[PDB]
Parts: sequence; C-alpha cells; structure tokens
Amino acid sequence: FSSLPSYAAFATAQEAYEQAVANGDSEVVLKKLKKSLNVAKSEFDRDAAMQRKLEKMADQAMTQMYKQARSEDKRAKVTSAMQTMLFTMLRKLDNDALNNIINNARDGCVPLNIIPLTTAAKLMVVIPDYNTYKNTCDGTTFTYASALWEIQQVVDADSKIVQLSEISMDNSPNLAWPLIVTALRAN
Amino acid sequence: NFNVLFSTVFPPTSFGPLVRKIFVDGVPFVVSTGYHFRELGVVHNQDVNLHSSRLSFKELLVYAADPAMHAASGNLLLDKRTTCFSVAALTNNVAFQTVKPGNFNKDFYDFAVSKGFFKEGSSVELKHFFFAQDGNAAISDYDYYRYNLPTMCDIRQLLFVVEVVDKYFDCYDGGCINANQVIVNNLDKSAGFPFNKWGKARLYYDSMSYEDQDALFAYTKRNVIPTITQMNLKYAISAKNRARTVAGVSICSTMTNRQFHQKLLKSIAATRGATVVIGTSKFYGGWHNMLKTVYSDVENPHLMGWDYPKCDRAMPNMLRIMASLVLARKHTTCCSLSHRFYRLANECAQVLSEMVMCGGSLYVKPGGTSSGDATTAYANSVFNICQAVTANVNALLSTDGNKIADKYVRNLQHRLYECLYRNRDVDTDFVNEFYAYLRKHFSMMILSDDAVVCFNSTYASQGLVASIKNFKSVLYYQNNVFMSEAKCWTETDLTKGPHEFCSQHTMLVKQGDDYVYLPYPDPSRILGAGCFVDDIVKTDGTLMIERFVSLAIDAYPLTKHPNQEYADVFHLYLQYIRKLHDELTGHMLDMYSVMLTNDNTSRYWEPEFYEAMYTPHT
Amino acid sequence: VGACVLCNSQTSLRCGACIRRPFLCCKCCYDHVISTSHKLVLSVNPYVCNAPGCDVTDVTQLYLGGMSYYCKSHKPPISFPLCANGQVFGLYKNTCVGSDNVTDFNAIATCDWTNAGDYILANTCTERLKLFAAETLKATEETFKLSYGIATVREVLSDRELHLSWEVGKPRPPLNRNYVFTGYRVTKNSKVQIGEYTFE
Amino acid sequence: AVGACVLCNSQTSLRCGACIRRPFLCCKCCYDHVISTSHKLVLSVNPYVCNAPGCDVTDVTQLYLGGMSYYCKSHKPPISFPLCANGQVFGLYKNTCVGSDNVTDFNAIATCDWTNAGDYILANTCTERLKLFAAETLKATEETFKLSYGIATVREVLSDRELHLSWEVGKPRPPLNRNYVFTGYRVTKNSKVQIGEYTFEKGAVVYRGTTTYKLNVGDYFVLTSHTVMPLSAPTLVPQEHYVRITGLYPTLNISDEFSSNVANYQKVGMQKYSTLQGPPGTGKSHFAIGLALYYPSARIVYTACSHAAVDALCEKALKYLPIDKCSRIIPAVECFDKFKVNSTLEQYVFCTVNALPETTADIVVFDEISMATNYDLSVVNARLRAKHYVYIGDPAQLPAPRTLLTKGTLEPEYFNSVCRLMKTIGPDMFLGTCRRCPAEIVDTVSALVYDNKLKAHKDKSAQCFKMFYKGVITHDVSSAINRPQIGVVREFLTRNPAWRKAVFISPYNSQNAVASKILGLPTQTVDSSQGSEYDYVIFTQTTETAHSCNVNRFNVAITRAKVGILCIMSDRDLYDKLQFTSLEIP
RNA sequence: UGACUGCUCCCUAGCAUGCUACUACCG
RNA sequence: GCGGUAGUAGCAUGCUAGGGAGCAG
Ligand SMILES: [Zn+2]
Ligand SMILES: [Zn+2]
Ligand SMILES: [Zn+2]
Ligand SMILES: [Zn+2]
Ligand SMILES: [Zn+2]
Repeated sequence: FSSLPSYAAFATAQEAYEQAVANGDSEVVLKKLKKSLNVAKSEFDRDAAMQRKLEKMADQAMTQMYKQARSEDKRAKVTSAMQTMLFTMLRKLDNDALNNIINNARDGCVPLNIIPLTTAAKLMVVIPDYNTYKNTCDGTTFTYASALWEIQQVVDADSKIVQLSEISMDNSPNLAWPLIVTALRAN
Repeated sequence: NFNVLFSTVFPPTSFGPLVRKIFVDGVPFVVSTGYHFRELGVVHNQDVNLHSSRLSFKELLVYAADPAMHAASGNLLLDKRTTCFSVAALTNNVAFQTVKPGNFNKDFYDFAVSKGFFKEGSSVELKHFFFAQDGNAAISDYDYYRYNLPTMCDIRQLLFVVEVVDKYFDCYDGGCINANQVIVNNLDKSAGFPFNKWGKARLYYDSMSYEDQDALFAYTKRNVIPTITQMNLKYAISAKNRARTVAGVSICSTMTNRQFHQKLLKSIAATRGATVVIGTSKFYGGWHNMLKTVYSDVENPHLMGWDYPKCDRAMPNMLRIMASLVLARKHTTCCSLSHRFYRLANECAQVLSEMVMCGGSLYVKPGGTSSGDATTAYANSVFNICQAVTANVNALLSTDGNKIADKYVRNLQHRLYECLYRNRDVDTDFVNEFYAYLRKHFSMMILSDDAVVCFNSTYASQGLVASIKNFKSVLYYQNNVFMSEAKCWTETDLTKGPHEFCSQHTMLVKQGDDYVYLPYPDPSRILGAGCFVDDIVKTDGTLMIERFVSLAIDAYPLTKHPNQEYADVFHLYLQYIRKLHDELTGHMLDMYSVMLTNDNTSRYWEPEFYEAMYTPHT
Repeated sequence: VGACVLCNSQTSLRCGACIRRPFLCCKCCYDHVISTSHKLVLSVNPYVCNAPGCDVTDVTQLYLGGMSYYCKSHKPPISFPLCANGQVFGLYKNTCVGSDNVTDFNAIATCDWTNAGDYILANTCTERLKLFAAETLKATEETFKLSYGIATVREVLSDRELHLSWEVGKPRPPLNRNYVFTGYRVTKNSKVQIGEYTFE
Repeated sequence: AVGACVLCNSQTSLRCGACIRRPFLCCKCCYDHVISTSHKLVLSVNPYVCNAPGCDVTDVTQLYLGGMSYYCKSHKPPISFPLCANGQVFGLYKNTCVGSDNVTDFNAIATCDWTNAGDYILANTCTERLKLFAAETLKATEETFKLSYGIATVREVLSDRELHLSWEVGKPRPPLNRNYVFTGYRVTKNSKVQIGEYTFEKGAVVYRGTTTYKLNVGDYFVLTSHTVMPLSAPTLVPQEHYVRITGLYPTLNISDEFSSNVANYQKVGMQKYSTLQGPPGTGKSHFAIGLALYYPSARIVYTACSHAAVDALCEKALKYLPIDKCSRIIPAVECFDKFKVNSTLEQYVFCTVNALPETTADIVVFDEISMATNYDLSVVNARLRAKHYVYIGDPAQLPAPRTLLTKGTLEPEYFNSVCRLMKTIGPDMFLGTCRRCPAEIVDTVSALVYDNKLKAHKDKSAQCFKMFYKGVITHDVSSAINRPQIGVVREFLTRNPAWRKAVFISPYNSQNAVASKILGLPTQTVDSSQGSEYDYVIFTQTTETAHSCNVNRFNVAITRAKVGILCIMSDRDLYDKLQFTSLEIP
C-alpha cells in the first residue's frame, strides 16, 4: 500500500492541488482540486483495501499448509515406529515350538489362550502370602501346566533379590508380600 | 441364550481369538482371523490374505492393535491373587500403582472458620475427602469381576420385553454416516494401548484420511478385530474408601463405533420431553420442565426410586447383547443382514469380552460393561428400561385373577399370557395396548441407571404394577445381586419432588410470582470441593477465580432452604469471591504502580447474576 | 522472578545472549541491551516470533500482539514495539530506578575473560558485579576445558604406556597436573567406571 | 516433504514434476528453472493444478491463487492472487533463500534426456550434488529405457541350451549378452513366482544362465529393474594429505614379495583416497593383500563393481592372509562362499556394491573403476565410512553399459570422478611392474595410451601375428555376422596345429555362436572378461564399428593372451602404427 | 499412567448479519 | 434536497474456531 500504481497519480494530484491552493486561482481551479483529490481517494478505494485482504488470505493459506506438512511428517514417523516395533518384537517368537504345534491343528488354527501355555520359556508366578506359596512353589523346582519348571530368582514389591533360604513361617512378616517368582522350562 | 448355558461345560482355555501363521515378504506373522464367542459360537474371518508383499498403513493399524502378537511374544503368567483367567505378561516385572492424597487449601479453611463455621454440633460437616490408596489396589479392584456369573436369561419373556423396549425407542432416528461428518470433542485425550506410546488421539485422527477411515469402517463390517484395553485408577473426591477405575478403549474401536452410532447417539441427546433425559439442562428452568413431564396423568401419584448394586460389574451377557441389538435396530436400509451381525460381533469382542491389561499383564474380562467406549451411557439406560418392564410384567402375571375387580386388567392379563407363552411372533396391536397402559400407570424418567418413577398407588397396592418387591425378586433372579431395601426411597407426597435424583435434592420454591422446582446439592460436597484440590489447580485463590464462580453457580438454590447454614454456605462463597478479587487488584497494584480502571466485574459478588440462571428464558 | 542485580526491584528478564543470564529490571535491562551485542533476552517465555515457522531472534525485531509474540516479517497489523520509551516490555514495568552507569556491566558481561583488562574490569566493579564476574570466570573455564577431544585409549601396552587417541579434529589439551582426567567406559550403550588419571 | 534444495542448500517444499527424479528446488532457483524449460509442473504439499471440477489447465503462471485452492481464469473468484509474481514462485520459506547464478547447467542436466556424448560431458561438468543428481537421473532413464522391450514368453521347451521362445506384441527384442540378464518370473494362478536368472543368446534361443530350472509352458522373461533410491552421501569425501599417519600403524616387519607397493602404502597412510594407474594385470590382485600384512591393524575393505570381477580380491585372501579375519556377504547371486556370510564386523570385508551393509572401517580397496560411475562409488561411500581408501584400475578400459550412447562415442577421461582425477588432478600412483606380458604390448601401450610409463618387461617370444585383411560387415537385429571372417577362421588357423587351444574373441557373440558350429571352441564376450583369460587367445574383429573400433576396446584385448594371440587389425582404426609379422591371406 | 457421553461459566479470534455515526461519487 | 454506491469507525446479535475451569452418571 506504498508502491501501488495509483500512488504516483495521487502524489502528482495532491502536488498540483497544493500548488494551486498556494496560487489561489479561479473557483473552477478550486473545484478541480476538490474533484481530482476526490478521485485520488477514489483510486485508493480498492488499492489500500484489497491487497490488505489478499495478504490475509495468503498468510492463512501458508500457515494451513505449514500445519499440513507437520502432520504429514508425523505420519511417517508413526509408521516407522510401529513397523520397527513389529519387526523387533516378532523375533521373540521362538519359531521351533510354535511352528511344530500349529502343524498339529486341523488347518493351522489354534486358540490364542494356549500359545503362551506351551511355547513360553519363562514362567512368572505371583503369590499373595506364605500359605499360598506353600502349595505351588514348593522346593527349588515345581510343576505346573503339564511341564517341569525350576526356580531361578525370587523378588518382592521393592524389587530386590531375596534368597529362598529366608522364606519361612516366622520370617514371612518381615517382607513386602507380593512375591514374584520367575522360572524356566526344564528338559 | 442356549449357547450361554451350553458353554459352561467346556474348558476355559479354548475361547478367545483364533490365530494362524501368515507370511508377508517372506516373514512369518501371527494374526487373529476369527474368534470363539461364548454366545455367538464360532465366527470365521473373511478378508485375510495368506500372502502379501508390503503393507501400507491400515494393515499396520489393525495388526498392532491385536492381542495375538503381544500375547505370543510374552511370558506365561500364573497369578494367584485373583480367580480371573490370566493370559500372559508383557514386561519383566509387574507395575504397582498408588493414588496420592489431596492437597490442603488452608487459606479457605481459615476464612471459613473466621465466619463462625465448623462448630461442634452444627448441621453441615465435612464428609467428602480425597481418599488415598495403597499399592496393589488396581488388581484388587479388578478382582470384583468375580461377581458376574454366566446367567441364562428367560427367553420367551425377553422376546417380548425387547418389543416393548423397542416401542419405547421409537421417535429417534439413526443410521450410518460418512466419515467426513463425524463430530469429536476434546481431541487431545488418551487413546488405548499400545497406541498411547506415540501420541494422543489427535495424531491418529490427523494422520488418517477420509478414504482411509472409510476403508477401516467398511472393513470391520465384514471382519473381526479383537483389541486390548487399559485400566487406570481415577483421582476424584468421594465418600467411600473403595477405589474407582476407568478403562480406556483402543483407538480402532472408537474410530468405528463413532461412525456407526453417531446419528442415533446425537438424535437422542437433542429431544426434550421423553422417557430418556440424557442432554436436558438442569439450568434455565429445566428441572421444573422435567418434573412436570413426569407427572403426566397419574391418578394417585407416589414416587419410587431404585438403585442396582454393582451396576457395571454384575451385568449379564445376554442383557448387554439385547442392549446393543436394540440400539442397532434403526439400520433398516444402510446395511445388509450379515453386516449388522458382523458389527454386533465386533462390538461384543471389543467392549464385552476384551483382554483387560490391569496392571502390567493381560487378563480376560468375563463380562460386564467397560465404561470407556461411546455407548455406555445409553446401553445402561436401555438396560434400566428393560429391567423395569420385565419387573412390571412379572408383577402383573403373578396375581390371583379371581380377585381382580376390573374387567379390563383381567382381560389384559389373559392376553398377556396368550402373547407370552402361546404365540410365536409379535402382535403389534397387543404390544401397543400394553405400552399405552404402561405409560398411563407407570410413567418413567430414566438416566444412565438412575431412575425416578411416578406410579399409580391404588393399583400397585393390589399388585397390578410392580411396587418394590417385584423389583427385588427380578434383580435377585436375573442379575445375581440383592437390592436391599435400604437404598430405595419412597415419597408419599408430591408437593416436594423426588427425594434424590442424580445427587440433587429437589425443593419447591416461590420465585417471581409462581412456584418452581430447583435442585440443590449436598452442602458437604460443595465445601469439600472448595477445601480440597489437586496442586496448583487452585492450592490458592488468586490464580484461579473461575473455580469459585462455577461452584457458587451450582450452589445458589441453597439460599431458599429453611435451614439456616445452607444459605450461609452461599453467602460465604460470595464473600470469599469478593475478597479474592479485591486482593488480586491490590496485589497487582502495589507491585505495579497502576491497576484496574474499568472492571464491570462487580456483578460477580452479588446474587443478581447467579439468580438469572434459574429463570425460564433462553 | 527476583530482584535485579543493579536496582533490587522485582523483574522477570534474563539476558539471553549473556553468559549466566542475570536478573535485570526493565530500565537497567534496556541500558544493558542498547549498548552491546545483547540481542537476546529471556522471560517466563523466550522472545522469538511464535507465529508458525518463524526465523527471527533479535529482541527489537519482535512486536507484541495477542497471547503471541510476532516479528516484522510475520506480525499482523496490530503491532506493539517491545522496545519502546527507553524500557523493554516486561513484568513490573513501573517499579524501576535504573542507572546510566552501566558501562561497567556492559563491558564485564560481554567480557570474554581473555585479556588482563578483563580481570582488571573484574577488579573494578560493584560487589554484585564481582559475584557475577566470578561466576562468569568459572563458566568460561568450564566452557574452555571441554574444547578438546576425548582421549580414546584404543590399545594397551605395559604399564605407564597405552595407545591413546582422540575424537575427530579437536586440538591438543594441556598435559600438566592442572586437569584431573576422568574417563568412563561403555559396555555397548552407557558410560561407566574408568576412573581418574593424569596424563604425561 | 520438506528438505534442502539442490543448488542453495536452502530449506523449501517444492518439486519440479517434469524431471524424472523430482528434486527439491529452492524458491529463487525453482523460478529460475521453471521459466526457461518445458517444466510447467511444480509440486508441493499439494500439486499446483486447477483442481476445479472438470478442468485440466496444468501450468504455473496459468493459475491464480484464490481461496484455499488454486484456479485459472476460467474458475478464479474475483479475490485472487498470481502465483508467479516478483520473479519468484510462491512456496514455503519465502524469506530464506539465496538462489544460484548457476542455472544453465541445471537446465542442461534436466533438459538433456541422456541421448548423446554431450550428456555425460555435462554429467561430469557440474557440481557434486549436481553430478550425483545426474547419475541418479541416468539410472532412472536407463531403467525406463531397458524396460521398453517385450516379455520373453516361452510356450514350449525343446531341450536345454535353447528354447522355443516368443515375446509380447509390438515391443522390440532387446540385444544379446550379459548386460541383458533376464530374471523373469512365472504365474501359478494369481501372481509371479520363481523361474531363475538367465541371459538369452541366438542358437532356438541359447540361455547362458548361471542358475538352473525346468522351464515349462508360458514361462516369460523380462529385464527386471528395481527402485533406485536417491543418493545421500557424496561420492567421495574431500581429501587432505595428513601431516602424520593417524589411525594407521606403521609396522616394522614386512614381506617383500611386493617391492613396488610398500612405497605406495606409506604415502596412502597419509592421504584419504589413492588410485594406482595400473596397466592390465600389473599384479593388481596383490596390492590390498600386501597391505593386509604390511598394516595388519586396520579394517581393510575389499570391493569391486561386479560379483564376478571380485574374483581377484576374493582368491588370494585365503591363500596368503589368515582365514578368520575375512567375511563376504552373498545375497539370496551364486558367488564365492569360502568366507563367512552375514558377518558385518570383520577385519577384512569382501563384497559388491549390490549387497553390502553400512559399516565403518579404516582402509578401503576398490577394483574395476573403468566400468564404474559416480553412482557406484557414491553407494559405497554412503555405505562405509573409513580413514583411508585405495582404488585399483584405470580409465583406459571398457566402460559401463552406456546403452544410451547412440551418437559419437564417449571419451576416456570423461567416465567418472576417478578417471578424470587420474588425468587432471594427477596420477596418485603409476606402475611398470607388470610381470604378466612381454615387451610387445608393454611398449605398445606405453606409446599408445598409457603415458609411456612402462619398461621392457621380458622375452618377446614372437608368437603374436598381425594380418592385412579387408572383411565385410552384415547386421541382423542388434548383432553382426561376418562370414568372410568366419570361414577364414579355419583358413587362418591353417599353418600350425596349436592355435585352437585358445578362446574366441568377438564383439557380437553371434559370430562366435555360428563359428562354434564349425569348431566348438569356447565363446568369449569382450565387455565383461577382465581377469578371466587363457595363455593363448584368438581375437577375430568381426566388425569395423566404434563399438569395437574405439581407442581402448582392443587395448586390453591384445594383452589377453600371454605371448601369442591373433592381432588382425583389419579395421582401419589403429592398424597402421604397430610392427608385427604378416603373411598373405591364403 | 489419565476413558465415553451431557449440560454450564469465562477469555480471545474469525465470519456473517443487522444497526449506527463520518468524509467522498452519482441522479 | 432525496435516493443509491464504495471507503474508516463505534454498537449489538448469532454462528464457528481455540484455550482454561466446575458438577452429574
Ligand atoms: Zn449401517
Ligand atoms: Zn534494575
Ligand atoms: Zn517472527
Ligand atoms: Zn525440472
Ligand atoms: Zn480451471
């Protein structure tokens, strides 16, 4: 709004108007200065009032497409993260037992609630209290789910190692007591 | 109904998702291509590709939400804390959660004791507090699902109660909508598991185009997508130490349930003057309109409430199936006949028999309702209506017909038995007759399991509409709970409204020139919400004034109570707001050299503003 | 959110382009900002254009708008010069006294502690500026002593002799007992437990 | 969707859609490139076309910005905005851009559809980013040109070594030999499955496949191309001669079977990359092996442009050097497996550009650079980062399959980055130590192209003969038939019985196939034959075209045999300089 | 780690519509 | 002297977007 084509016309019109005003010429000259300046405003009618909306529209479009680009990049990041999570966690499958047992099905369809029941190599047992620990995790090795597991670590709520020599009747009330026993499968 | 019974003989390690080995780019995977429902039997998936080269986006979104891959990549878990059937454990050590206690607001307490409150022997006392929980409470609260037995509902009366309920749900309109017309509010809330590891729901709602969402919706209408669900310990004021729990559903379930239910779900909360009042404002004189709608034409009105114990955890499976089926009955033209069945199967596998992830290890959810999807607040309402109608039917049947005086009710009972245990298909004429009778003598007003009934008295006295004991018996034999008659009010007068509805006592007051009903909350709750707050949320008054404006707005009708202190609560809030404002101006004047010149805020500390909210013009 | 170091009046301005970001009030911050190369000033929020995808950093180039701070290349027509009336916009825009004597601060703050004139300037200031000077001495010593590479010992020979290398392109450090060298060993990911030596 | 532009490294969001590679363009340089070409297509987060329903105007200046979309005059609203204004296209970051004075070279690289020798002239006369961009454009246009041929369907199988073969409709038949390796697939009911890799030759279509398969009805064959990803790292890092040999250990014990290589090695310890100007077979299969024991403390990297030409590097590694410290990756092509596969971290790594993972090392050795281009070296230096590099080869050999060369042939030094730095930056090394060929070709090449750097090697036993013949040329499809040479084969083998224990050289192997029906002698191609040859060879020209009558196709072909070969320069290219023995044609 | 629906207050921004006031142009 | 048109300003209403907060099941 400072270099529009009509700006120079307005400038020369107002220069002539002020020169004639200082001249004090005929009343027709006064009408000329009151009309040429009136149309100097009539050119700016749209000049300083339309590009002002054009710039607003341009800015709106630019910020909208900035947001679009940000969203598009985040999409690629999410896709990469999910793909790498799948292809990283897949290899935990231990493809021997699973492929062996699926072949035993009618057309390779088995319920999901049994895959960790047969093809999992690490059992985790949570016990509320000593009397319940007595029945299941007796001795240093125990059996469950038609197999033979064996104990390798015993922890408690505060996540510290406690050896099995300390789990007695009288020593029980001196432990945090969601015990978490982790075992492995024997052969 | 038959499958519910026949499925109690079979081992519990044969239900759930069905897996099969498929190959992508020469790489083996495990995916779910079906399910084995306890009720609907074996459901085989259709569009599974035995081979594939590469996968673009939606196949990722449906392959990562399955429990199959995580379960197969887990450690076998034997949990002896609960009788719920465990599945596996993802990480190495279980995670223990705790709930912090509340943070005091000493300044407001001192200002309250300054105005002569909390005296020994007073009527209003503190009762609601921020209860703090111990460690292993999440699992000890999830254990409550052991109260949900496998219930086989009666069939030949359910297949008539369904007709009556559907007649109740008649005015509304529903149908599928295109994925570009869905409306979502608060687009920055959490989104299930495992999608929560990379951003909230906004990121997934922007990363996915309209055609992609359309494909994902048109895909579940011919397939099955079992999902997972997280559990959290809430943080809010209460009155009993037992912890609360919410369950956030996965994004792929909500993103389809919205497009499948939105039309009806928005056409229900946009209509005034019906039996379901979800979406009626209690402000601007709405309570009076509702309570005048209730008293339609009943001859000798009494008032009767009820409250189920453990409403969201003892829900039998069959009633939830009926709820979903009735809420998906308007799909006459949009979808075909198999499409509705597959959609119902998807709903039943995503929000009724999910794999809950309470704590840090998966579990199986025997039943009940997960209060996190988009259809709880309406399924519960339709379940409540079904319970009321079946209780009324059982009451009307079990009465010696020799001693019935009228010649209309007796014939109605005769035809009721005829249409119940003799006919095979619905008789619309009799259904309309019975529904007109029910709306004439048993007018109801229903929210999501909280009800108020204006029932005739001279009929209920002689057992033609269920009084309360029919409700007790129906709950006992069809819900496996016992609704003890100590939580069920009964008002023998009508000039004072219902004793308690939505935790708002109702008072009849004289405003303007007539009499209207105004709801007022329990003063202890207001004081408790004023005195206990999470840190920096207030912890002080100066930063956050807008808490007290709303709190005072919700506690204005307390002025009209004939008891004294109940209005002193409102006056105390008013004075505290004024003190807060004129000390904020002083604080940011003295540290400044200038302060406020034009405020107009002097209408906050005087009742002229709060009183406007309870007048009927807007 | 504390009293400034030259006027003891509450303020919320931290000299961003400075070394240790000291507290200055609006008038004294203006004095510090107009006569040096301090073109970055911080507050509860930094002063850059927060219109989406901006690129400006200088304080005088911003203009205040709504709840956002814009720049001349991004500002809507509703503008507000942050630097005006001899006092930059900030909290507590009234309770400030300031002082024309800021050349000491202007030099010492921008002083790189490289010449004897720098230490003489430290010896020629007020007590609070003395504390700031000492803090800047320690800050610049810290930023100096990590201008070399990491002494990577790759192979081992007899005692008092090792095969030691460095990182990419960084110069040679001092060897005397001024610096107590202390490495940390890695298993595959994290650095732990080499100990403290002295190289010669 | 947002990156740095080709010329300015400024961050913008524009793509010229009329280029086959769609590079990111800086605002000012995007305008500069869009004004003066047929590129009227620009892409961004949205494609700049008038997306009005049913409109197809597809220019940039033809559009006006109106509302949230873009429109031409036929659909623009009164409130509009010209996109092409201020001599600058309207895109992201309209204030962070410097432009480039160099836009004519970008125009030339973009506009020239890789049809002449001036193509590679420009492709080497440009900037590093510009030249790698040219390399990827060349790869894309060759993959879109060679896939413009039919699908070789085989409906019946008569026997092995030939097939009853046909193709698609209308699409021409590709040329003959191992630059046209087929790796076609087959259907079962729905999609494509394994067939195997072959190379079809005239019989009846002879297949010289490296693999085997029982072919059947409907088996079709193509020249399968892949997705050529853009190149991130530059082809070569900028060298600087070290003040001291860092990262490399100057060892004291030396095995000196290689006298003229240790002197090179110490100065390699000072400089990043160093290519040795080695004539054909100057013990070039020994340099990295000598370094392997001279400097047995650096991860030395072995590589060559072909999985078959890596023979020299992979042979002596287990003859001289220890066996444990070597590894080679083989994908699933059949190659040497005496090393261990899927062993990334190893002291010695052998591989081809196609199937090597990204790793880090200190020393790299590379062979066969004449047939290499900037793309090939760029892949390697984007894979592995090291402290020093060594290249083995010479510009003066047969280049890559420049099938796009149709007009005048390319010039030697114009091949790629290393060939032109061997002549204008200076030969980093040079050799005369060729204990392989006698005094004939050593002085021949010294005077001829190999800058007179070779000395009289050994006994000129006088077993190579040259004739004065005319011959005639005929053409069938893409090959050449020369009968006055194919009968004169035997009429020329006439005058002692001991020539035929040799190998048959010809540019187009159809002549060799037809002559095999007379003799049965082994057939040799001249394109890919380096390092695999017999003591005595037969070289029949069969042609007079520059495909064989360049300066350097027969240059290495003369040194194929040890001391005795056929040297018939019946072509009038370079016959009339050398002085051999001759007899009249009988 | 932080669910779904439903009403209510407050602050800002844009759009539209309306009303109103002030210089110019036309009959 | 009126009508109409375009410019800048103040006022009201609604519709929408965005943020913050409080109650209910
Ligand atoms: Zn539908
Ligand atoms: Zn100050
Ligand atoms: Zn800015
Ligand atoms: Zn282009
Ligand atoms: Zn158009």
